[PDB]
Amino acid sequence: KQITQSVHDIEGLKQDFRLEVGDILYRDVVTGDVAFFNRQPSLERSSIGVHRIVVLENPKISTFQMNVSACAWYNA
Amino acid sequence: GEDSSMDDISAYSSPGLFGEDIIDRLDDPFSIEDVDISLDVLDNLAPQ
Amino acid sequence: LIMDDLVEEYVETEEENLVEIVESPSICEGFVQASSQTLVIIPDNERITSNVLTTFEATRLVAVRAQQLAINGSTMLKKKYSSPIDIAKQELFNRKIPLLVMRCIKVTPEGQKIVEIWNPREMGIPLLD
Repeated sequence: KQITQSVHDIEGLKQDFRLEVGDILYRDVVTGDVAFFNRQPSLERSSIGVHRIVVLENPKISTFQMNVSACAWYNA
Repeated sequence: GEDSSMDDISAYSSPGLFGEDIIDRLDDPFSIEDVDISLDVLDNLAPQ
Repeated sequence: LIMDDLVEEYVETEEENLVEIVESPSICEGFVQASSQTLVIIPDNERITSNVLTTFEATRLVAVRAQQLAINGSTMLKKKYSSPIDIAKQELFNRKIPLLVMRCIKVTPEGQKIVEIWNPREMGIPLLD
């Protein structure tokens, strides 16, 4: 809240009902967002790259999934 | 001669290697000192 | 009492072979403050740097414009967009970005900063795609 210069958790904003211009909203990552993807050791220039996020909605998956041809960037 | 009261406790640990007394200044060729890789991701160094 | 976990010891073994009377005044020496520089803008016909924006410079322009659109809201895009990144990118592509690229090539000891101010709206735009 720029008007208060404070950060509010989302449980206590029932009275807000709206956001004012100048507010900063911290929203969940969605498909299409850019993410930095890095393998250690970061030896080459391609060791850190930006990928378009594809959020996997299956709660049973906890890995980072990438195309196999992408592994040549990270030597992974 | 027969006393052990101030026996040097270092000589109690019998030598394990040959040149234990030689201070060597060459760095260990297997250390990860100059490789800034995290401990958990040390599996990324594994072969295949 | 076996302590163990010693703090070791650290050794440095090398040498850094870095190859009128006088007294103490307080004004001749010192002066940590640097002399204020004067900005010399090279004339538009004497500029010898590339007239095409580098990917670095184009990215910096877009990022700066997108942040300023995050704090402000004014733009010149007829086609409205929902993201400041898109607005700044299209402003760069449509050649209506309100930013100038100052390329500094000198620091003269006389306190003279020689720069070339380049207009992104008249410059070539890299791929960025």
